[PDB]
Amino acid sequence: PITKEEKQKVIQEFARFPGDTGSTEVQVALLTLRINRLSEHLKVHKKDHHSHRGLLMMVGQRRRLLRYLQREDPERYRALIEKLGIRG
Amino acid sequence: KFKPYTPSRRFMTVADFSEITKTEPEKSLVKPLKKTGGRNNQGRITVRFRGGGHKRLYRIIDFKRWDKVGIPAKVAAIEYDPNRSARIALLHYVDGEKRYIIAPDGLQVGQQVVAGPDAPIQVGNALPLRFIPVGTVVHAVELEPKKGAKLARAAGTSAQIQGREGDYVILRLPSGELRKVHGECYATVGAVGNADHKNIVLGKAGRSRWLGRRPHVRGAAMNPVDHPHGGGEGRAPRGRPPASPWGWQTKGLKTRKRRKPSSRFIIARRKK
Amino acid sequence: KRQVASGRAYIHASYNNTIVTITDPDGNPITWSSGGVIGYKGSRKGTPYAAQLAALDAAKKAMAYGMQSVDVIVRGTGAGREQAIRALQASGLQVKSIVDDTPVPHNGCRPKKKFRKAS
Amino acid sequence: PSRKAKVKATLGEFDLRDYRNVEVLKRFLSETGKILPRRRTGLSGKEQRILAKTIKRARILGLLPFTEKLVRK
Amino acid sequence: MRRYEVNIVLNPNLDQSQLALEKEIIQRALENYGARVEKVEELGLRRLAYPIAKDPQGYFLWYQVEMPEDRVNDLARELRIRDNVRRVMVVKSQEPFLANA
RNA sequence: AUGCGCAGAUACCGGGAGGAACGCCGAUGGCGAAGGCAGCCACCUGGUCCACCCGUGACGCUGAGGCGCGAAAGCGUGGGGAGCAAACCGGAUUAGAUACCCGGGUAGUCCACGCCCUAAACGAUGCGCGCUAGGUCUCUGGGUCUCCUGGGGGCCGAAGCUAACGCG
Repeated sequence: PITKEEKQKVIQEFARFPGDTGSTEVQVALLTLRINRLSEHLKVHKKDHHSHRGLLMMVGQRRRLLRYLQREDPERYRALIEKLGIRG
Repeated sequence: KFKPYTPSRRFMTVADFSEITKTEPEKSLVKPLKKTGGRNNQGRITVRFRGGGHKRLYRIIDFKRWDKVGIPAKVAAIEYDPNRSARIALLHYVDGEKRYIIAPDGLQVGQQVVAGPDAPIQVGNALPLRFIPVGTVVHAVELEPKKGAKLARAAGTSAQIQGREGDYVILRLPSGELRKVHGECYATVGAVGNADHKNIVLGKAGRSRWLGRRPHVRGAAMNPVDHPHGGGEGRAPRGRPPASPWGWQTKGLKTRKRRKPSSRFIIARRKK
Repeated sequence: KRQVASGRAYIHASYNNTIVTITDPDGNPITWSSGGVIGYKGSRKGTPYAAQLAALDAAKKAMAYGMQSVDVIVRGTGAGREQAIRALQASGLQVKSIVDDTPVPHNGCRPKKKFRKAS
Repeated sequence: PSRKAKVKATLGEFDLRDYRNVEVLKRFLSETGKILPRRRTGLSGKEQRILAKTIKRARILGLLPFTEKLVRK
Repeated sequence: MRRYEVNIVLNPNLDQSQLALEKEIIQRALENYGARVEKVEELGLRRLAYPIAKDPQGYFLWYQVEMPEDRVNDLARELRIRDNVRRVMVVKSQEPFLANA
């Protein structure tokens, strides 16, 4: 489940600069990761509509933030796109 | 090696409502098996309607375990035969030889199970009643020891263990009744393998039924020259009679039949 | 007769008929009485009155066997379970200890309209 | 609230984090092994809650009647 | 792997070599799953406040330990297995809360 | 009445089976977009409250449309029915009684996967923010915790709002 450690490690791989204790980068890393192992679970289950739901809202959130990502700058952004994989 | 029930062809003209089933072992049976004559005609006089055939394999299956009462066996795997209401497992006995046996609740290829003098009450092994953990399930079960697996609850998921008394344990049998068998006798552990089958749907009758092998039945079939009942007209007769000089369909058959009182009670009925 | 000085006295009661019975020390019984045992019918049999009476009987018989000492078993409640139990201590014939059961449910089977009106 | 018995002061420093507390636990049993209430443990929401939970754990595996033939009545 | 306390009660009418074979089964099983003790305890045989196992007493074993989280369920089943396991109970390893201080 | 019992019941004792439910605790109490959600245990999970002020850098509020979500009833196949139980059958009724009562018993009620979205769907009151006495109680996070503070629930409650309640 939620492995804090490795977590921070990637918050790291991403946060271009070691001083990103909360940045678009991370909103990204995080919502992503979560979204994914979470969802995978969703699959082998089929009925937890409540949490499915939340997950929903969440994914929204993340994507939208990215929205802004583009808004100001999608450049570095597309790089992100890249690094990650999502939206292809 | 289980099997799909539901697959149904679709609108391939009136071939409508045709239910498929597919055991996955799909292998063609093995070494131990002859074939049956073309009975329907028999003792050379001829008898009982329907009857027709359609292709030809024909079985030999194990009905008796006390004959190795122990050599673990591992599911050779699944498969079946042009007979039986609920597939089989060709099983492998650790000693080399194998045997076509039941096919209780969805067990598992390679699974080890066996039976005899104390078998683990795990659906799959079999045991002398007595090892009956009262409240459990089996089938195949046989009263009068040695008289082989007597009461082969076909796809008959039905041997419900219901208490004991004397040298006989009580059982709830398909039918909706409770008989008794002296404990030393035996039961295949667990339950059957098929039922949905029982629900299977088949297309253009002629086609299906016949394929089944069976042709027909046609009552008070006009010209009641015989056909017990009336005919030579529309109207359904009255008397209240059936084919070959019959008693309708609401009368006994049993008797002293020392058989009867001897065990079982519940008397013959259900109520779904 | 079996005779065993002490046993149990079961007092169980409805609210239009009640019942009592003599049981050995372990659990079987020998004799009893009740609402309609008391030359009674319909209601009435549900009177602390009858209660008293059948109690009575349970008693005379009670002595009638090698017993009289007893623990009281409580089952449900009777419309006059008291006049009943009091008739009990009354004939004495021994008025020992008392057990509490009237074995509660725990929620597992909706009743009949009667106590369904009890949402 | 009614006061002539009470129990919050029967035992001091008690770890609710248990089950094998035959004794202390017992200290809320009353007769038909009920669960002697706020009405007696005078133990905050936090309390009736967790304390309860273990009460539970306790009947659970066992060793405590979670009700019982009452002798007296 | 996390740690939970293994509280489990096993038949009373036991004995010697039996205590042996099934408790050890306990063992190697545990390990096979991912168990490995931290607190090897138990308080011996004891009675209860309600005749379970058709008995008024039995044997109770408690060992708290490390294991592969989820496996819990699994071994658990593996345990109840052995008939006699009158009660198979595992709990997440916490322990703090001083009430009345 | 009734229906069930001397072919012994109704009560008491012991044992068997199974379905459902889940007492006290447990609350005028809690979590949830809503619906609604509870014996404990464990697996995986989501909303969400407080404090350091550490990160980013306004990316945010709204939501026609759609998209997923959910009472109970009922349908679909495959399980299952201990009890309860429209329907049905009785018995009691009045003048009538198809219903209010007592005696019965199906479907359904329950599980899986699929399907209906249904509404006094309620606080009959859309959501998002910020401005205007206090008093009281209760649960919950932080503290110099006679209390204070963030959050959360009922209650009293100036101004004020309304045709009037009553909101507050």
